[PDB]
Order: sequence, then structure tokens, then C-alpha cells
Amino acid sequence: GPSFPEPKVVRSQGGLLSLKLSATPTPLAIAGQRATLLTYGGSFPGPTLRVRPRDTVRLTLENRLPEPTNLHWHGLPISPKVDDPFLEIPPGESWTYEFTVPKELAGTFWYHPHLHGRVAPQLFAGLLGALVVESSLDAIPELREAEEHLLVLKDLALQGGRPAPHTPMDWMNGKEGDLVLVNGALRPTLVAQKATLRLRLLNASNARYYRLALQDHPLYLIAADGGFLEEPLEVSELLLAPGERAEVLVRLRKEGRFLLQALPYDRGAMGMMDMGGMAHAMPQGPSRPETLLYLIAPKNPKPLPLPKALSPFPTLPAPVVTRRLVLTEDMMAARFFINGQVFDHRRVDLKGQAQTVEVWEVENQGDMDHPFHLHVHPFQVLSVGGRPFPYRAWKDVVNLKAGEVARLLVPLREKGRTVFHCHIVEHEDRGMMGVLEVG
Amino acid sequence: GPSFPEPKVVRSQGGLLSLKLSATPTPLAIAGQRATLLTYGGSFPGPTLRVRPRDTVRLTLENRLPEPTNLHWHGLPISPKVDDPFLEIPPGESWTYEFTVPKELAGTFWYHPHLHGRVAPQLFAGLLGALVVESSLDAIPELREAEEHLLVLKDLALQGGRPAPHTPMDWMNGKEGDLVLVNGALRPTLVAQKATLRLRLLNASNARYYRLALQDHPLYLIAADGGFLEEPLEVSELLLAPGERAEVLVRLRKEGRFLLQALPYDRGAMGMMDMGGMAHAMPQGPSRPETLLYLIAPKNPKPLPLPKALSPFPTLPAPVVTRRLVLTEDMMAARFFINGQVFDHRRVDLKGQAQTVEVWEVENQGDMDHPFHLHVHPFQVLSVGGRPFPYRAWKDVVNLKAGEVARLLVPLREKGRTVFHCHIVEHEDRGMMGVLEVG
Ligand SMILES: [Cu+2]
Ligand SMILES: [Cu+2]
Ligand SMILES: [Cu+2]
Ligand SMILES: [Cu+2]
Ligand SMILES: [Cu+2]
Ligand SMILES: [Cu+2]
Ligand SMILES: [O-]
Ligand SMILES: [O-]
Repeated sequence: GPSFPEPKVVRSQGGLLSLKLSATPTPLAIAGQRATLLTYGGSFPGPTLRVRPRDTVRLTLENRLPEPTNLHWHGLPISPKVDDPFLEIPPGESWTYEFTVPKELAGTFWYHPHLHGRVAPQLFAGLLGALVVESSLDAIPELREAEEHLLVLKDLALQGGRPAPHTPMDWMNGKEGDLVLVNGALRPTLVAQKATLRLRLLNASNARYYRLALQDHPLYLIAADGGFLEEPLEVSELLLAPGERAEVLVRLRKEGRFLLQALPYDRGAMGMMDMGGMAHAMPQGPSRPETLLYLIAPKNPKPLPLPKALSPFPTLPAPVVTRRLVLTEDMMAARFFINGQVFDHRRVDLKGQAQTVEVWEVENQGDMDHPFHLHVHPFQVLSVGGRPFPYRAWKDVVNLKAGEVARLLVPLREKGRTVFHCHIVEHEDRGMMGVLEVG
Repeated sequence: GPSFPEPKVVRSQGGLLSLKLSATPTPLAIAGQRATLLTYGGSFPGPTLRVRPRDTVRLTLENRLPEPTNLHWHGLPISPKVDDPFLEIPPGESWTYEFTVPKELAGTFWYHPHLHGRVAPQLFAGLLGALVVESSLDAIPELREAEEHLLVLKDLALQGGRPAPHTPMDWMNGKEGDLVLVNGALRPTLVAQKATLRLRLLNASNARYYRLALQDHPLYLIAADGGFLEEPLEVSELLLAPGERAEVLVRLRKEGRFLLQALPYDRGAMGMMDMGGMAHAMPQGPSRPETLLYLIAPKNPKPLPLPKALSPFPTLPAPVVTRRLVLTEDMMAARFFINGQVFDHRRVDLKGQAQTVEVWEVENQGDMDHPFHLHVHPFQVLSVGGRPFPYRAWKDVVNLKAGEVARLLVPLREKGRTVFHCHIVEHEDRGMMGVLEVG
């Protein structure tokens, strides 16, 4: 096949993407070994769904797992009566998700399980896939002529030909695996045919962070989780926390082989040590560096000029309320809290008004990084750690290091009950989630 | 007695004001006639209570009326568990109100009934009195040396030696009376002994407005409902809506007699006419001019200089929420609404957080003036009708003409359930009231 493996794409046809996917234990070849994973559509990752604004999506999910499951349409500003985080599809049963893709939308999104208490093992086992919303912006020459690829960043650990089970330490830290894969492949080679690459990036890992850097090259950020920036932003590196997406342009500068690496990053994961009276928690420190893929540039690369503009960011109405949400930890209990409470599906934590704008101040009072995710209502990150964000774009996950406060501008869109939670999914399963009702 | 009648004063003693008042039908002489009014302490108005910050008030109210009653400590930022708008004292029963006067407080306040559905007739019949909080500011020479008087502005109508009953039109408009009185007196004469007067003004009428003007003189506003301004403000006239208070300095310019008048003012009261197929509502138009009192200046008046400063207004924290409250009317039904609803003592309308600041936008979509009152939590009026307020001071009633929006900065103080309502008390009785819970 193609030197660079990417998930098979399923495209809408005549404005309709109608598809049946099964969630199923699936024997497959992975990183040179045979393993049984849990997959959508018989593959890992699941198929990439490619749609345009105003398309209808009709996705029937058949549950062939021995436990209940559901789907979260991560990042899609649709109704929480469709993207329903409380729905359970029992084993053997099916459910059809039907929605219209919003008109003002573009970027890389994804789908995965969201059944409280069971997300971490289901996602770790291989249940996830991408969804791309194509834009009229993709037709401008500076993007149209680029070579485009999707990179699904997901790690895995295998034991006895199956996903490794969660340990107690895994529930505390979030589980990371030794197999650090791209599109389910181990350090694939991307032999570029064009000098400009457009890469859609997705961190679909449970807990692993990717401090991305391409040898000898900057990256040009053109989209965040939920939409384009207003103009390209040059960066030396790009951190992708669990659940985040980004799109970058790469402008290959000369012939040769360039490594795309996940550089060392300390997210505050913890170990245990005993030093003669100890038996106490100790930092794991930074991750070991990982090579994600080998990028081979073509001969005499002459990259395209960058687009001078992308999409203007909407002018939002003045906000009508300010919220404060404080994240804390009980590491040894592996319990995680928002404003001193654990999730309760029956309890409403915030009540807001549709079509108003709110300011959310999310403060991390723990020692671990926590990537904070809000369903249904994409937000504009104003600042984090007291540093203004260097661009305007829609996001739906924001990483907070220990001590940091993020200030978000949150326009409330669809009415209904939905959730916000840490996207280290073990933390969500262990209580770090709350309920927002919009009316 | 003294040419100028004022209510008898009861002062705290050794930091305690302990007093038993009875609410009772009382035969008395009023405006040259005998009448039976409902009074506190056997007088109309009731006694003026004079206290200082940190004083303890222990007021036992004995109800000798044939119906239930209670007290509202209008303007006092104390606990709604003391100033309890839901409490009922049955006929024959007593209740003791006990509270400490807040440290940062000064001005003219008042007490009157607040039993929903019965306020208008009880207040109209004579149940009200003033409460003055003395300040260390009263010791500055420019105030200490002034001649001070309280003016309780209250009108009345008599029928068969008793307060005139409410008609249906009265419930729609709010009841006004033909006897326009000051301290229960008909056009008293104030023979000034000093060239500078300090006048504490209280509008204790059900619905009548007083567009105040002193012939040939400006007034110098030094306090609003709930506290001093930052510096004196010269005005040509001063409108006092029902429930409002103000304190002014008068600087008598030459010898002679000067009328203090209530100038014509159109608050949007309505009548009914039939012109050959009519039978429809028609504006009453402006009130007829009234003389309130005769002010006689002394010989060769040489007024004191004005104080250069009064009290600095507190710097408030940034607000955390913006509220919108819309007032509407059904005149022919005499029903009055806030955000489309009538009062329900069981329903909580707004929930706020103690020690935060809110912005309240109150919009009058009716045709009548409505004076909006909030219990427990004094506010800073930022603007009304899109015009910035010309001073900073604590208020607790704000008048809105037809169409006007008032923008208020509302620091939430004591926790508990309290109310906000129109202070045309007929309108409150007929539904124009809502519930705020602070936690
Ligand atoms: Cu997600
Ligand atoms: Cu977390
Ligand atoms: Cu979620
Ligand atoms: Cu009042
Ligand atoms: Cu009113
Ligand atoms: Cu009241
Ligand atoms: O999620
Ligand atoms: O009141």
C-alpha cells in the first residue's frame, strides 16, 4: 500500500453520510504483531468520516462489546440530545445518531466512547476515529496545492495479545503505553511528494502528551481544535494534550530525512518509592523522547507561499456571567474533583442561558496537567497562566499545568444537559466531570 | 409647640435602642380635623428612631390591627432573617426585631408594613416612621452648625373620619390623596433660625411623587437613599419617588418667605373617558402644583460654606453576572409583572452569591413610572435612560420612566431569601415583586 498509512475515508454522498459501524473485538496486525483490539468498522483507528457543512450524518452504532457503550462527537457544536453523554447502548443493541453539520464549521474532530466509568479502558483498547469537516477555505491555492495527511497520535500497550489492563497507578495518572503509534503504525515513513504538507493532527491517547517538533523546521499552525486561526502562526514546537487537535503547514526546506518527534514533557505523572521509611509519591519526571515518523523531503523542495489569511474569528457579544471552576486531586485515592465534588449524573452544576456568552475561569490547583474539555459549546481561550493566547480560534480542550488559570470565552449554543470534564479519561471516569444545563 | 412639627425622636441609650411599638387604630387630630388612623406609637408619622453604627436595635412590634402585619426596615443592609418580608404577625400577637446597625452606614431610612396584598391600605392609613443613622460625618462644622429637620412627605385622603378606601382605579394607579402633608401637618411654616438648613427628606407616600423645588433657591444634595454622596451636588429641583430619601443643604440667600413646592409631574397615572364609543384609558397628565411648606429666612442670612467633601464611595469589585428584569403592565386588570410573571412567595427568581457584585439592568416597558426597590442589598445607580448618574452614593429605590433602562451595580451582602418590587405599593400588592436568594 501507500508508504504512509492513514485510516480509510468515508465521504458523504449527495449531502448524506449514512453508515453503520460496529464496535467489536477485532483480531488485527498491529506494529508487527497480532492483537485483538476493540475497533469501530474493523480497523484501528476507525474510519475517517469526511463531511461538509450542512451535510446530514446518519450513523448507526451497533454494540458488539460485552459491555455498554455510546459515542461522543468530540468537538461538534450539535445538540446534546444527539451527542448525549448519558445514553447507554447495551451489548447487542444499536442506536442511530442523526444530525446536520453546522454551517459555520471547519476542522478536525473525532468520535469515541463516553460511558462514565468505562471510557478509559474502551478508548485505550482502540475505540476511536476522526471526522473531518471540509471547508470552502480548502480551495484556496495555498491549501489546495498542499499534500494533506491525517496523523492520529495514539499509544498502546499489549499483554497476551490484548490491550494491557489498567493498574491502580493507571487510574491515578492516566494510562500511557510503550507503543507510540501514528495511525496505528509504528514510526511510519512519509515520503513527501510536495514541498508543502498540510497535516491534521489528533491526540487520541488516554493520557500521553505530544510535544511535537519536526527536526530543522518550524510548524505553521492554521487550525486549533474546532476551527481555523485568523492567519497562520509560526511555532517552534506544538504541545498536543489528550483530546486536542491542530492543523499545521510544513514547508520543507531542503532534501533529506527529518524526524517528527514527541519531545520530553513532564505532565506531572507520579510513581511510588520506598527509601527506608518512605513509601510515598515521587514525580515520574519528563517523558522519554519518541520518534513519531520519518519525513522524507522531495528533491529541490520549493514550498508554496503561506496563505495571508484564513478565517476571521467571530466578534462575540459581551459576556453575562463569570464562572470559576477549580480542579483538585486526591492522588492516592485516584479521586479527582471540580469545585470539591465528583461527578453525579443527577446533579446540575451550572445553569446558563442559550445564546449568551460566559467567561469561564478554570483553575488547576492540582500538581498534574489537566486538559479541560467542554462538550457542545466550543470556546475561545483568552489566556492561560496569565499569558494571553497568541491567536483566536475555536477550541474545546484546554491544557492547564499545575497552578494555571485558563480564562475562556464560552458562547452557549444548543439547549440541553451536557458535561465538562478532564480529558485524561481515567480522571473523568474517576470523578473529574460536571454537568452544565443550558436553557 | 415648635412652629415646625416633626415626629418625636427616640434615641439609642448606651448603644441600645429597646422599644415596644404598637400598631393600632388611633383617634387623632390631623390637618385640622379628627380622624382615626393606623399608627405606630400612637402618632402619625410614627416616632423617628435615631441610632449610630454598631448600636443594637430591639424593637417589639405589637399588632393591635384586625389584620396581620409585619415590618420592613426599608434600606437597612441587614439580614433578611430579621428584615423578613414573609413573616406574618397575627392580630393580637407580637414579634421582636433585633439587629445590629452596620458599621459603614449613614443616612435616612424608614419602617413600614410589608405583608403582601395588604401593604397599600396599611401604609396609606398611616403606618410608617423614620430611622436616622447618625454619622461621625455629622460632626464636621459645615453640617454640625446647620439647622437640621426631617421632612416626611406623605399624602392622605379622608372619608367619614377614616382613611379613604381603595377603589379599583387606585389599585391600578397607586392611591394619591388630596391632603398633601409634611410630618402629618398641612403646609407648616418653618421659621429658620440659621442660614444653612440640613433637610432629611422621605417620600413615605403610596404613589405620589414630589418634584421638589424651593422658590429662588437651588438645593445641595448631600445624601441619597442609603448614604452620603462623595461631595455636594447642586440641583435646581429634586424628584423624590415613593420610598426614596435624600438629604439636602439649603443656603438661605436673603430674608423673606420662600415656598417649598411639589411641582407638576406626570408619572403616567390613568383615568377613563367615554366620548361617544370610547370607554377607554386616558392619561391623567401632570399633578397639580402643591405647596409643601412655607420657609421663612432669618434676618441677614449668611450661610456656612458647603463641605468640600462628604464620604468617598467604596471601590467595588468587578461584577460576576448581569441580570435583566423587565417591568410590564396590564392596566385594565391592574396586574403588574416582572419578566412576564407575578409574585409567588414559593418561587425563587434569581439566585446570587454573597460578596459578589452583579449588574442589574431594569427596564420599564410600561407607560407608568415605576420606582424599583431591592431589599437588603443597597446598589449604585450607574445610569438611567442611558444617562450616567451624576454622583456616586448608595440607593435602594430607583425611578424608571416609561421606556427607561436603569443600570445598577448590586453588591450582594447578607445571605437569605429577600424580595425586589415596585414601590408604588399597590403595584407590589398586585404582583410586581420577585424573589432573590443569596447563598
Ligand atoms: Cu473526546
Ligand atoms: Cu485530569
Ligand atoms: Cu466528554
Ligand atoms: Cu419601603
Ligand atoms: Cu409600579
Ligand atoms: Cu419591600
Ligand atoms: O469527550
Ligand atoms: O419596601
